[PDB]
Amino acid sequence: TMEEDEEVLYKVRAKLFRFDADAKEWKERGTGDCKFLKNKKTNKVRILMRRDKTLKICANHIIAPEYTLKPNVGSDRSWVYACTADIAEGEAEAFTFAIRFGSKENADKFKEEFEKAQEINKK
Amino acid sequence: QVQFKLVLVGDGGTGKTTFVKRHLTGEFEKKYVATLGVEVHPLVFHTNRGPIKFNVWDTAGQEKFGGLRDGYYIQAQCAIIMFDVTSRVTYKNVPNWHRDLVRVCENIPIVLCGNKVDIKDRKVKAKSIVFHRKKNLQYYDISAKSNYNFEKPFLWLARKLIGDPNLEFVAMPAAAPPEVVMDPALAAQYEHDLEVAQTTALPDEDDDL
Amino acid sequence: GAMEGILDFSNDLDIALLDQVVSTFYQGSGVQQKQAQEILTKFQDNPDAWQKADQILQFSTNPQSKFIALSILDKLITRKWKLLPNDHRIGIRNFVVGMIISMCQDDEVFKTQKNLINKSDLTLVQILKQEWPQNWPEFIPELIGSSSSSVNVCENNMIVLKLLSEEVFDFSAEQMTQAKALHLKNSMSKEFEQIFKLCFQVLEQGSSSSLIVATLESLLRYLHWIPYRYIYETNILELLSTKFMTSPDTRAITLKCLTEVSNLKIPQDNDLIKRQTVLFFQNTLQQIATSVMPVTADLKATYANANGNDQSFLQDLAMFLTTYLARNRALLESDESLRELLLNAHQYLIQLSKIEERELFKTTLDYWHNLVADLFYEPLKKHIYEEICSQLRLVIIENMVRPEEVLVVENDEGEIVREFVKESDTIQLYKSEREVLVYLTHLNVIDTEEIMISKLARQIDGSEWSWHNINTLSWAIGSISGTMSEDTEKRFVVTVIKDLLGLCEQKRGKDNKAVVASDIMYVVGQYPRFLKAHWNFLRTVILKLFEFMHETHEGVQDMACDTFIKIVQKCKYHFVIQQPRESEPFIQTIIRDIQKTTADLQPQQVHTFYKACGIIISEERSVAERNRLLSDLMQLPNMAWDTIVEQSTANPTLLLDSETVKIIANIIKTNVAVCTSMGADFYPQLGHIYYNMLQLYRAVSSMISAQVAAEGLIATKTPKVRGLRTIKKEILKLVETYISKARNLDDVVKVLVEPLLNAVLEDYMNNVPDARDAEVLNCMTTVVEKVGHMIPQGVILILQSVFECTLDMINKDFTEYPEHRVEFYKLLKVINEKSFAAFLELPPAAFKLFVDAICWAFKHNNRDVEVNGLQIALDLVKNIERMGNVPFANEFHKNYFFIFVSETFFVLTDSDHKSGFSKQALLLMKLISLVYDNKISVPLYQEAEVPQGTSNQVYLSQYLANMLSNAFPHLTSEQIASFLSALTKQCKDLVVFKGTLRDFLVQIKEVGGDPTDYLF
Ligand SMILES: Nc1nc2c(ncn2[C@@H]2O[C@H](COP(=O)(O)OP(=O)(O)OP(=O)(O)O)[C@@H](O)[C@H]2O)c(=O)[nH]1
Ligand SMILES: [Cl-]
Ligand SMILES: [Cl-]
Ligand SMILES: [Cl-]
Ligand SMILES: [Cl-]
Ligand SMILES: [Mg+2]
Ligand SMILES: [Mg+2]
Repeated sequence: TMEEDEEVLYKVRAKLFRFDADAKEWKERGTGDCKFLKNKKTNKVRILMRRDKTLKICANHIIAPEYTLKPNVGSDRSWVYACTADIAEGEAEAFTFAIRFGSKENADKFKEEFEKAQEINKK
Repeated sequence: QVQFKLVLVGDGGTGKTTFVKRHLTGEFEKKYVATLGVEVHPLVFHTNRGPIKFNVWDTAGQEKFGGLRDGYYIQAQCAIIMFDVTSRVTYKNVPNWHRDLVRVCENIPIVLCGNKVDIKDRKVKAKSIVFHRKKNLQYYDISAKSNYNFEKPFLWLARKLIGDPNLEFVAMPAAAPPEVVMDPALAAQYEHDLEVAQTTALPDEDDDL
Repeated sequence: GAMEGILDFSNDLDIALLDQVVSTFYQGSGVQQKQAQEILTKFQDNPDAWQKADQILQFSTNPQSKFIALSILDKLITRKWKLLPNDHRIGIRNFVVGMIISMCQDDEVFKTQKNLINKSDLTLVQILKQEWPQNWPEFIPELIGSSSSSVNVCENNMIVLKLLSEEVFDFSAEQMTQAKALHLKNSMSKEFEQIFKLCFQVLEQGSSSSLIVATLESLLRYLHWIPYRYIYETNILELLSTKFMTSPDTRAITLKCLTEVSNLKIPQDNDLIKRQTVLFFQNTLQQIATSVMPVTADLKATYANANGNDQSFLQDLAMFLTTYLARNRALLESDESLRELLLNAHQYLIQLSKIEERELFKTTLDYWHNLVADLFYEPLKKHIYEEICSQLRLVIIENMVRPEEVLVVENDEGEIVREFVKESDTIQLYKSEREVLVYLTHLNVIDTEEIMISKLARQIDGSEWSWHNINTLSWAIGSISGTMSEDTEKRFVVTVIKDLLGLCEQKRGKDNKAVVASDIMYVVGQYPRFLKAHWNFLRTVILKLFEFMHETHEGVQDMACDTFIKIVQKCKYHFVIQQPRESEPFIQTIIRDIQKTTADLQPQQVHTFYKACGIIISEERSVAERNRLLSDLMQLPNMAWDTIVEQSTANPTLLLDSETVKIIANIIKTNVAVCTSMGADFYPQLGHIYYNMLQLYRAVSSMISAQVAAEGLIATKTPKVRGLRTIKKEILKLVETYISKARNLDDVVKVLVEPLLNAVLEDYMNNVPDARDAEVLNCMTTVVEKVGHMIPQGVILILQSVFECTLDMINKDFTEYPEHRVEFYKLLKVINEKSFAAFLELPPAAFKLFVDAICWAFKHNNRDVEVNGLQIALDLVKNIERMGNVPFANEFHKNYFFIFVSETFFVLTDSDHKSGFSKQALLLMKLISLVYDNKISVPLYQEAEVPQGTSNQVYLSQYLANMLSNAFPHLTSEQIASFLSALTKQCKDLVVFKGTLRDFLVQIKEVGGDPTDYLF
């Protein structure tokens, strides 16, 4: 699994989308638990999200300081951002992600933890 | 690694391609674009007996788009027969799909799947589905939309193809991912699409999640 | 690429190139495989590819090339065979027959290319379906003769007979005309004695060869249809029931043979045939016990291990025992010497019902239902199965699955969460177990109770405490409600809940408490008879449900509100009266602390709470008490409401606060919830808010349009506009809810409807499409349905506002605005049934769009739309005919009769709308019957096209003969004539009419269909 040298800073149930820029539509990537893992050797924090039942990785990237969470016009319980290097699906790729939660509270809680994780990755 | 050919058959519109695409990419395609002939798709699952690969042959259900028809079944090692619980006719032709299928594949594991069980107005109700009992098919209600039982057809086939009844899906290990820098030469391309992504609404905004 | 070369028929076909394309396709991958795919598809659908098939079969090195060559032939034989000259017909037969013999005589080819032999055999049978017996009388005799000269040939002939039986008896109903299937069935029946004898000889002179299995496989097919004498008056039952059970590779097919045997057509007044039916069962059970496993064996574990074919075999055994015993067990219940056989068979089923596999369990449970219903109605039988039923109770109780009421559930990690989805298959499994358990309790209520109380004892002291065991036990206890006496039930229930209350206080953690709470709530909800007679326990129950409404775990509070509703719809009387030893009717104590007890519920839980309160209040039938109980219940909603509308009508831009819009919606949703349970009785509360509510609708409307105009179409996706549209949809739903349940319909017409139509119709018609709510159509459907007969002009106004502009949204594809699409045809249906006069007030141009709108609904494959579309068409034809000989009806027929006839013909025949076949046929039959009963009083044809004296019958058959000839150019004129003749003669008999239509659907898929088929 590669998650025993790692602390879980934050867990929340969430659904993750990628923007298909040629079709102009959001497409689901996975539904499951989104985890903030902080490696105990490097103190680097990644997002790691697995689908329910298949446990397949649908998100695997460092929470980079540069990233910015931006709202999506249709939703108050979602964030959008551009990720430069995700490895959930083979070799690293760029993606525009959207992640949506069950609640406006969880979305805002994610946002604060997300930027707490950015502070950590700076240091 | 070892791989098995899987044929997926059933009437047009029953959700075969939706089901495959949900397993390939995680997405839920809402439009109906009838497939023409067959489209072949690798799909790998991680088990406690190593990785198992299915070469999924996703066939066409519409007769005009049928392509090579039973030609697609040759040397299939397993199969999924798909019908739609909101459409009685697609359950009525399940014995026709099974007929063509087993004339070419005499002794393979086969799942019967009644899809779309998430729709409230269900027409083929769970008492009427009995065709699998005498043909030794495994049967599952599924919903590619709600993902209800959506992994069980593959987990059942994996158990019978490997010959281990205790086979379970397991968490694939997650490599430590990199730290890549952004570049301003390709950014104004991505930041138009970042902008368009913010102004394109997310589907299904009344869902629980 | 080089691979495209095979599609150029200018040259000789390169066989090596084909085989590589084929190899690329099957064994390759990626885009080469995908390129190869489309090349072989084009190759295969080329109309002259069949001419190459002789060449490929000779010189190809590739089995699957040859398979594909046969597929091309296959499609030639099944569709255009009869136009070939006979030079090519007999030639194709000759090289198909020769290829089969050639492959059978080479033993390594017979061993290795089973797929390709099987496909050749199927291709031969497609030749038989068109030539035999009339142009091949010799086939069955020669086949029989050829069998004795070679064993590979003998075995292959069993495969050909097996497939031929299948195509003629098992799959002919859909794919042949009635007359051709009747012709091929008679032909096999006359030649079967020659066939059965060859099959009988093979089985006696041979043990467990692959020739034996192939013969048994063909026998399984013959058993679907052959006369009983071939099974009972030969020795074949003894062979099947003893010899072919010992060998494990004939055992599976024999067991399927004997299952079909346990279903033949058999005389019931013949004790020798009865003796044979007993004996083959006794022989089979004998062979299983000594060769496979004994009665004591743990089939649960055998099935779990999944060695070899053990799973398939246990399934086939379960199917054998339940088929045989459901029909023949009474042959075993009288004779004392067959009692051991009877119970050993059922003992095997008891062991089968322990297998942990749901579909197998459903198979045995259906048999157990069949058995225990019989024991409950049939005299003097239940004592035979006393021990069987006693173990059957244990099995069912220990494998109860979760009922729909129970919302908490264990997940993969092993914590208790609220359930995400409704599991419809397990809901059905629960009811099936309930029905069997209910019967088993009646057969011995003392045993059932003893099992259950002693299981509960071992949950309290912990010696087998588990989530699984407390659940299954609780669910079984709930499912047997009503099976006990009122006295036994009272002792039983008091015990069970006092003990369950014990467990809940004892165990630690919110997971254990959530489990025991869901069990308590399931039990109490299932025993209202007990709750009604014991107000002490009812009120502790209700108060305990109020405690569960304060739990952190959201699954537990949801179930408390649903259990409260479930108890209250059966016990409402005991809340509305004042009980002895109390201050008040309990309802007013409930309404009193309604804010405190609902404090930690989320909004839709509280709305359920108010709906339960509404159920109670409606039991009170004095108008004064109920009107004020209602007023007291709605005090929090009305309080909040009054402060919101005083603010909004003073300053119309205070509403934009998104927390105000959620306040407004939950207020209206509380009214919807309460009106759902009170119906007509809701009317006083509705009036208190109605005019202000319609003003807030118009106010919210302006803001929606203002924001679309300011921000664009995307504004309909924002949270702010979605929230304000929620307010409109909840307002419509409240009004739709009241009107559907209303008693006083003049108050509806005099008070409700005119303010409603003014508030919603113009706003719908004048919004842009993405801003119109389909809920408006839904609301109008209820208005027309209930009061339409009292408001003709309002129905006109409804038509004009919504009809054309919504038709414009849904009439360019089948996909966009899917819920508008459905509510629109619902609305046209009810207008056309209850207020057809409104369509008469449409201008001719709008009546044409109406007719266009109907035929549009035919072509959908969204079955909500087409059944209403076909229904409207049938109802419109009914409406026109009641008018009689008047100008509007005669004009309708001249303008639309043939549009309706051809549009339903098109969807009958295009192979894309087969789910509406029955209503299509009914509509078409009604249309044809009008002409043949002379119910159209003017000529349908325009004048100077046919002589003036000619009838509509005569012109109708010309019109249809011409319309069919151009749409189906490959039909002969005689085919079309005979079809229309039969079609018009049968136009009062729906079932025969439909058979003629299906016969036609067969013939249009082929060339040269026999016209005399339509005299069947
Ligand atoms: N509600 C619901 N809709 C579904 C479900 N699965 C599929 N659909 C829809 O049904 C349609 C099925 O389309 P496909 O999946 O392309 O159908 P198909 O079986 O591949 O059709 P052919 O390729 O013609 O054989 C799509 O619109 C899906 O969005 C489901 O579980 N629930
Ligand atoms: Cl082959
Ligand atoms: Cl005989
Ligand atoms: Cl009552
Ligand atoms: Cl003719
Ligand atoms: Mg498809
Ligand atoms: Mg690194």
